[PDB]
Amino acid sequence: SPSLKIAPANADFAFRFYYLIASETPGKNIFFSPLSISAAYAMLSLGACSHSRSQILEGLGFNLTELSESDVHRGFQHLLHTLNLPGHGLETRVGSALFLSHNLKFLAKFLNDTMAVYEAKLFHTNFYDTVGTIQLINDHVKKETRGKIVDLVSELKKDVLMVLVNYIYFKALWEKPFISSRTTPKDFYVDENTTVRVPMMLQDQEHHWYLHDRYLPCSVLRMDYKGDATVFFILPNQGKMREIEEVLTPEMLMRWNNLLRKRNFYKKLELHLPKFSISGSYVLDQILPRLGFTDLFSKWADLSGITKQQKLEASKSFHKATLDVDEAGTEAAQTNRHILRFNRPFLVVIFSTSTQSVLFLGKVVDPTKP
Ligand SMILES: *[C@@H]1O[C@H](CO[C@H]2O[C@@H](C)[C@@H](O)[C@@H](O)[C@@H]2O)[C@@H](O[C@@H]2O[C@H](CO)[C@@H](O[C@@H]3O[C@H](CO)[C@@H](O)[C@H](O)[C@@H]3O)[C@H](O)[C@H]2NC(C)=O)[C@H](O)[C@H]1NC(C)=O
Ligand SMILES: *[C@@H]1O[C@H](CO[C@H]2O[C@@H](C)[C@@H](O)[C@@H](O)[C@@H]2O)[C@@H](O[C@@H]2O[C@H](CO)[C@@H](O[C@@H]3O[C@H](CO)[C@@H](O)[C@H](O)[C@@H]3O)[C@H](O)[C@H]2NC(C)=O)[C@H](O)[C@H]1NC(C)=O
Repeated sequence: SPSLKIAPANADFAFRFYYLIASETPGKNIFFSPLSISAAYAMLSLGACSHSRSQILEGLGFNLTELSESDVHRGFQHLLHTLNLPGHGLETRVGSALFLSHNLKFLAKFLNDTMAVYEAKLFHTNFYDTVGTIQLINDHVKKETRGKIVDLVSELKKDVLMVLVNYIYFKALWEKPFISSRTTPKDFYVDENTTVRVPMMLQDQEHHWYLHDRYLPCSVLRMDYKGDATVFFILPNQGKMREIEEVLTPEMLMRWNNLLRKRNFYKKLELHLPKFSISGSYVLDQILPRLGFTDLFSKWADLSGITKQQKLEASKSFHKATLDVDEAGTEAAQTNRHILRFNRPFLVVIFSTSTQSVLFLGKVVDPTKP
């Protein structure tokens, strides 16, 4: 398979991006889509030339002696094609867009290659009209995510001459949904200092795929969507968040996935899981240098495949993604001796089974925060 060749690299980047955001901002909500970030910078590398192209692909976790550049783009084409398939009420549409300054011509080679493989959306704007470009960029991302991601870019300089945005429209239905009449406000303990009131869903009729980890200090719940998608909710033991984050590798995800396919762990459960929405918005041009993209955001960057007329330094890149846990899914005679209350911080890993890739990755510290 082409898409199976790029999956190890993309998984590596996901948890590398997580560990950085978790380290630099410890007590805060995290939520992003490694795949939309990977796909967009893989798309952007079609415009980079010689050395600066290698640094992008190597930053994304690819081994350029193992894989060719052709293997990466064919990998992403077969990955995106699989995720765009009709689905069982399941939508995972990865997308990206570049807004280049007017008075800079896109090269035809770039326009063709980006659109033919990644279906990227390329635009001209006048960055001196700062209120205009922000309106133009945000409405495009709003239109493409169908309202779900709004106000992506809050501010921009006038010297800026290119902005990259990446997003993912996500709609999914639970295999086993919750009944909304049984959902009531209950306590959520963010830490030993403070407590918050959140709507808490309840389900004690179904069996679930869940385990209590022998080796690590956490419980892992696996809740399927309808279609080829799944959510891993990892609930660490009290005070042991950063201990689980310390070991949150791609090898660890595949351990929990393989363990939760065994019928041994398919047992009855009184599940209490909150009904909430969090968002994570990330200024990628400031974050990605620390993951080994220092060349792309500098004077020595070579993006002459995008345009020859000017040097393309001082370029911004933004990404936003929202987690929606609802009774249905994302949109708005049973006795249990086993329970799981998600009433303190937990990790979230939305995982595509058809493409073996992490669609979303994040942490829920306070579910109420606007
Ligand atoms: C990045 O990739 C390279 C290349 O990996 C692939 O190369 C293609 C062509 C194909 O052969 C495929 O099967 C390979 O996976 C990795 O480089 C290789 O590293 C291993 C060490 O783990 C080397 O094997 C060793 O060979 C020496 C004798 O030369 C022995 O002493 C050892 O016992 C062992 O067998 C191998 O020579 C390297 N291959 C090449 C083509 O140079 C590289 O490890 C990988 N980076 C990673 C995983 O971080
Ligand atoms: C617009 O781009 C598409 C896809 O571009 C990707 O594929 C190549 C070019 C590579 O550089 C990669 O990095 C790009 O992202 C082009 O579609 C491809 O067209 C070629 C031939 O026109 C096909 O490859 C092979 O061509 C040789 C002869 O040169 C034949 O012997 C082979 O049988 C085979 O046809 C390839 O299948 C196409 N790829 C896809 C994904 O459809 C397209 O040509 C380009 N258009 C323009 C005007 O530049």
